[PDB]
Amino acid sequence: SYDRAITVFSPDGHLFQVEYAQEAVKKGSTAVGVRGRDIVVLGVEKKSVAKLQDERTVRKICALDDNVCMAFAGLTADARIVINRARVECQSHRLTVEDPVTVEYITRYIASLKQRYTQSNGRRPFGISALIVGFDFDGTPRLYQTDPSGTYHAWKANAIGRGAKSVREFLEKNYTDEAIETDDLTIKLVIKALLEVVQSGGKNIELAVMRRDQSLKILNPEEIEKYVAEIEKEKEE
Amino acid sequence: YNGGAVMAMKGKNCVAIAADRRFFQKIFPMGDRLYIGLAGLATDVQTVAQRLKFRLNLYELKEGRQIKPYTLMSMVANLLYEKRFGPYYTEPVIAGLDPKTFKPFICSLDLIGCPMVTDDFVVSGTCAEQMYGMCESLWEPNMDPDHLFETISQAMLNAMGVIVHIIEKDKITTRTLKA
Amino acid sequence: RRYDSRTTIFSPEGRLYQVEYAMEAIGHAGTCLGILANDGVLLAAERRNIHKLLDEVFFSEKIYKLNEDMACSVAGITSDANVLTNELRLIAQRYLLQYQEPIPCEQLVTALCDIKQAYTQFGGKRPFGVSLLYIGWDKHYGFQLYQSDPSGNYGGWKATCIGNNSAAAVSMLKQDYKEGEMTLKSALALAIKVLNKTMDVSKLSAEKVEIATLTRENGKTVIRVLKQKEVEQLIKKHEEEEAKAEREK
Amino acid sequence: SRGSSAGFDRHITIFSPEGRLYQVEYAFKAINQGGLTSVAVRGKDCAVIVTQKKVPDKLLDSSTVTHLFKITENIGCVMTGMTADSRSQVQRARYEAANWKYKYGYEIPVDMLCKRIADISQVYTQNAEMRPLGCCMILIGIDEEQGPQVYKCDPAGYYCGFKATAAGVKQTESTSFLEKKVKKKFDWTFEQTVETAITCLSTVLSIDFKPSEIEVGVVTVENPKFRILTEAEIDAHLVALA
Amino acid sequence: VSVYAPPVGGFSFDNCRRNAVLEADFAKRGYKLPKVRKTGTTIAGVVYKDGIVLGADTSKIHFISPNIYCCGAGTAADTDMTTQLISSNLELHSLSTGRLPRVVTANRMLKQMLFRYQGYIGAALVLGGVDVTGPHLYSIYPHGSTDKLPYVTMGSGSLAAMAVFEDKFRPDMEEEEAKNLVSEAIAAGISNIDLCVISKNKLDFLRPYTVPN
Amino acid sequence: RGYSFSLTTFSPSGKLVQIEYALAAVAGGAPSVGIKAANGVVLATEKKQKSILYDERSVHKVEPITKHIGLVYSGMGPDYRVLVHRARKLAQQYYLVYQEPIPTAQLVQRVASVMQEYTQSGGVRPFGVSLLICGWNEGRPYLFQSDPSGAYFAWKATAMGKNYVNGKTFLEKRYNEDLELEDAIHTAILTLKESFEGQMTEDNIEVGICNEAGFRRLTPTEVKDYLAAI
Amino acid sequence: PSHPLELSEKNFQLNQDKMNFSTLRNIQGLFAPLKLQMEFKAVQQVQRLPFLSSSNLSLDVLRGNDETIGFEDILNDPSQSEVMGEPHLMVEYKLGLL
Repeated sequence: SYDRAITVFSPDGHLFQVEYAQEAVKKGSTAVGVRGRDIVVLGVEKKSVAKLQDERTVRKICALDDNVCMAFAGLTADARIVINRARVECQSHRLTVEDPVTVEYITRYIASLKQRYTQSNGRRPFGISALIVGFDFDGTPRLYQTDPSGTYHAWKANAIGRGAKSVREFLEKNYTDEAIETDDLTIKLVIKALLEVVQSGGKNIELAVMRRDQSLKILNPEEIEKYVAEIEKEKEE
Repeated sequence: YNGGAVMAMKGKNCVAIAADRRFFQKIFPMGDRLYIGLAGLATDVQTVAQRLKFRLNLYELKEGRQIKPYTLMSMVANLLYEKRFGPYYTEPVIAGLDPKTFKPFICSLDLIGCPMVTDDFVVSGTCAEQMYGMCESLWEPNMDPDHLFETISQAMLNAMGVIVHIIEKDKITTRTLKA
Repeated sequence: RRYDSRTTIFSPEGRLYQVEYAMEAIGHAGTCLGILANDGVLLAAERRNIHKLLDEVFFSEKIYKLNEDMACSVAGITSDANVLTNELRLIAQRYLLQYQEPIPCEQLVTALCDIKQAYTQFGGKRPFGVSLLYIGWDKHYGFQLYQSDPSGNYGGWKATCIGNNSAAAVSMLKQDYKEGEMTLKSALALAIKVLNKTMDVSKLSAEKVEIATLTRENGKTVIRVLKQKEVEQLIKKHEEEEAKAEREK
Repeated sequence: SRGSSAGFDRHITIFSPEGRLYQVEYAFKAINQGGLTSVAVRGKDCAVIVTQKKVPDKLLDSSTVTHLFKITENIGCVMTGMTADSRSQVQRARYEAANWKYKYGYEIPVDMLCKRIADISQVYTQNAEMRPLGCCMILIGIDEEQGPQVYKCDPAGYYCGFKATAAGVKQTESTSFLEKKVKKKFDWTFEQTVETAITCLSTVLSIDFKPSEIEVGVVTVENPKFRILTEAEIDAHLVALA
Repeated sequence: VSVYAPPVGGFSFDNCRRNAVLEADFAKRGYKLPKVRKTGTTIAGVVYKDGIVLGADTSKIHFISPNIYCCGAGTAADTDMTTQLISSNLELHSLSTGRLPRVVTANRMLKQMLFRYQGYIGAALVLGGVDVTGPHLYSIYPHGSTDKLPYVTMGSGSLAAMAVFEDKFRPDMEEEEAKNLVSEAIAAGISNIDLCVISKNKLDFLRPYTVPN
Repeated sequence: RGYSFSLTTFSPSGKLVQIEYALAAVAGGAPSVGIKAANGVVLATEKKQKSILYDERSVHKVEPITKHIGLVYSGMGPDYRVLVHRARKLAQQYYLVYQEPIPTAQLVQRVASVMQEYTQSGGVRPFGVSLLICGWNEGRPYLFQSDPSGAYFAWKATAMGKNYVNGKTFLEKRYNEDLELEDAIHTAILTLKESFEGQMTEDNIEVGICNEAGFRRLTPTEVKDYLAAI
Repeated sequence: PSHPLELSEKNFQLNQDKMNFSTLRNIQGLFAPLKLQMEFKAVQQVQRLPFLSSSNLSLDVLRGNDETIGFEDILNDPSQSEVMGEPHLMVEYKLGLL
């Protein structure tokens, strides 16, 4: 018991409803983020590609501002509200202070918004988790993660959704200072991490790339196929 | 600041509405055979014209039928009477044909929306007294569209070009005129 | 079950049973169909209020006009559908007043889906048991077709179906839909065939089906509801073509 | 606050499989808790209300025990059911009559007062916080263009106008007796109406009355003011009847 | 308030400051602005034996109920709006009650509604009707004051008409004599003359109320 | 059974049971019929106060809304009264705003919108009534019905209340489109007589009609004359 | 402020309620305004979410405004509002979280 209300403590100090809200996250598509030397890369698995579906309306990578982008895993309808709120808050803070917003600032805002909904029995938490990545004003790449409970952390490489255990196990041993030397190497590392849990070739991969003083760019299927072919050739060699 | 001058005259199965031009919009269409003219402050004219379309579109979507000139008059009067203590500076003029009967209708309102339905002609602006005598002198009943156009053009000219809309059962004629 | 009493409780495996039940409520309604073509969009529905003593007023019973460029069709609870359609019209008029330009279809759908999602998160409220299909045209992407769920989810399709026998209709459309080479006539023929194979009636009749079409002519969008004569002609053509195909064996 | 109680007869806002409101039905059985019966009869130019007086303890001050109330100078009332609920409803009726007079500039009619009370009572049956009152109201008055009036409202929010009605424990027997009498005749003088009411109560209860066991209140066309009879007048009527 | 608060209906006070600046600015630059329509012609009323006679010159005689009529002077829009609102309220009251309304109810409604707005709605009214009690005549002022009198006059030719009444008014007259007196008093102030006659013999207070055409 | 007590709870099959129970409450009321003729509409119902101790001009079940609109109900009277008052206020508001009498369809839509709200919030109860509304607009008659859930339909002829399936069966075979008002009244009274459970009199039924002249409630003398005629 | 009538028109129901409560307390006692306030709160606690228009039927019946039409009912229709905020923000504002 002790799990039928949001604000009831277990006899050993557990809030079980907030923990159940993470089982929804653990059932979404895999998302991987890697922080490079002068580049940041995101990647999301594509699941159940219907024949009569439009792919433009089911994208899981969004641009919060000119230098911040995000990927999510969990309930699809809950992410839209958070994305819109963050988009509005970025411009509000730009009005308040002239300088562009900070990745840590927007992550803290998102975390506080998520935490606000775990305080009363009249509302339910957000069943999503996010990977916020971007560049700072000075030019230092950053990467963050947010939990449904309202906690955030800073990472060098991470994964969410199903298969996160295996993807993180792969990344812990394949993430060195040599694999992040170049943008091509970082993209290859992200694709290799995705390919561990994704079958049916590289046709179920969505990639996003952001560089310094540039905007978010989404790679083409032809470019993804070229990278996959290069990786396969190198592995065969 | 000059304001403007809007006029409307009634003929035989046809109506005419006219406004002056110098060489902002003052006449807006509200239907297939329904027009409204406004004179006064430009900001208030634009605000009223934009707020009337909101209500008209919602009404036509919910009701499922074309609006009548009398109902448009009532809606304009309600919209003007709200904000009675600080008013818009507009003087609407309405002219059009009945969508199902094809009967002429002209009307005039004041600052806060007191209607006035007239059988022969209506005049709005800051020179109503100057144009009232001309309208009374040059108007005769049962006028063909060409005669109506000529007499309304003369009435506008005897008191800087004009624009005249002639509304018929099956056509609308727009003519820009200069003295 | 101890986890399906309200919308504000999670199951141990992370599910929302009240939302699932609301989505299950849609399967009791009539069939609604939508097809996207090269020069128009289509909407076909099934009449459920069939009775000798019922009267015929309004223009349609399941197809509504939202603005000059969009139309929708509902399946579920009529009382909730009325509120949803009124809110859609209000949102479209508000955008038109704000920007002096018509609202895009995806923006309208997202605006309604936010409202639909807000009712599944705050306690003491019952989610809407309605699904909708949207058709329209805009200057950014052209002809479009969307769908919505009681949970607040939407997506863009080329051909889809909601209501009774939705799975069978979707399977048939997927099997016999061509992408990139469809016209309005072929779309109408496919819709007639799918409706005939979907409705559990031995012989299809023109008094239990309504069809609407959207197209562009001379820089204007035209939305019209087909007549019983045209529906009868389409049904007769389909029947004679089926007889010909059977005989040529 | 507390929350609703599960069951088909334990909350006010829950329907049963046959569409009945058992909590509303249970409020009609609280009227019989007191154990008294009321009778109201309308005459040609008068209206009479008769109720039952019971003082069991000898230490009570009998001057403070009553069930006849004065709402307005021209409107009388009799209450059956729970005492505190009856008194609270009398206070609310007085407040509503004052509001009507202030807003409209003339005195409220009996039917309008009854309709307002019933409208207030209807709200309590649709919200999950309030509860219905276990009492029923009967009002009499004189209309300047219509004549005598007799009205009654129920805990469910239903009201109607009658020629003769009853409430309490023996309501059905009183109704049958009054139906027979009205079928036989309906045009009565002032003396015949009060005798009819007293005879109805005596016959139904199978009892011979003393002037200290009943209460009588009347209105008349000649004297529209509500009046409460005294023991001497009640005894005179009883002696004339016997 | 805030953008996060729900909207409410009623009057709007958004253009007050801008108009306050603009009117003075145009005054000290020499330009004209639109104004409001006003009426100030003579209106009168007389209580005769069994009814009310209302007169006005040229319609300015408004409709309140099948037994009550009104006349107004001042801003036309204000009189129209007040009359329409009071007529709708009285129709609702009659539908709820089932009998024809009373003159005192209309007088009280008009008094309270005119007093609520502190005289910013300019409407002076003459009210008359016939009840189950009898004929009554009132006079209401824009600030919310009322007088119950046997004869009243308002408008431009008030002095002459009041003199005519004070010279030639007697109680318990006839219909023709009252009409002639009202017409003479109206003409003493100056078009044509419009008369409204409410009679007790043409009203039935016993039948149930029905919505008039 | 666990989903039979709450109003805001969906059944695992996707059903709302309290609305069904409100409809069951409606189905247990007094019978009422309505027939749309070629030039008018007739509404009939059976009285509740079947006694000599009832004042005739005190409470009525057939009420007018505007000069051209009237309605009858089947269910709970207290719930009917407040809806009648709200409908009257809405009609007056529409007339004040648009300077034109309200059409029947708009009034039905507004009343249904009011009724729908009480089926989606906790701590309240749905209305236990169903309404029949008749009107005359643009030279043609109308007839509508409204459920406790907030849904409305347009009918040519219908019955509701106690024993309404057999009433609809009778109406199906006894109805003709090109029918006058008097024969429509006869058919309505016969349909009501089918399941009266008693002996009809001009003092325990109510009849109202609507035509070009407007809505009007019939007097007992006319009802007695019609009953004698049939 | 801008007009003498703005503040008076904004706060009218509150002043009317205060006057009625004071008169009732002076005439009858402390219990009647208490009961009236509790009924008002109970019937007002149930309604639609703030971004949709409600009807307020029971509250109007309790207050007595079910047979009266004012200028708030025919001018500037709140149901057909020309501006509206986001649903979640409005709901959070009503709860006092903002």
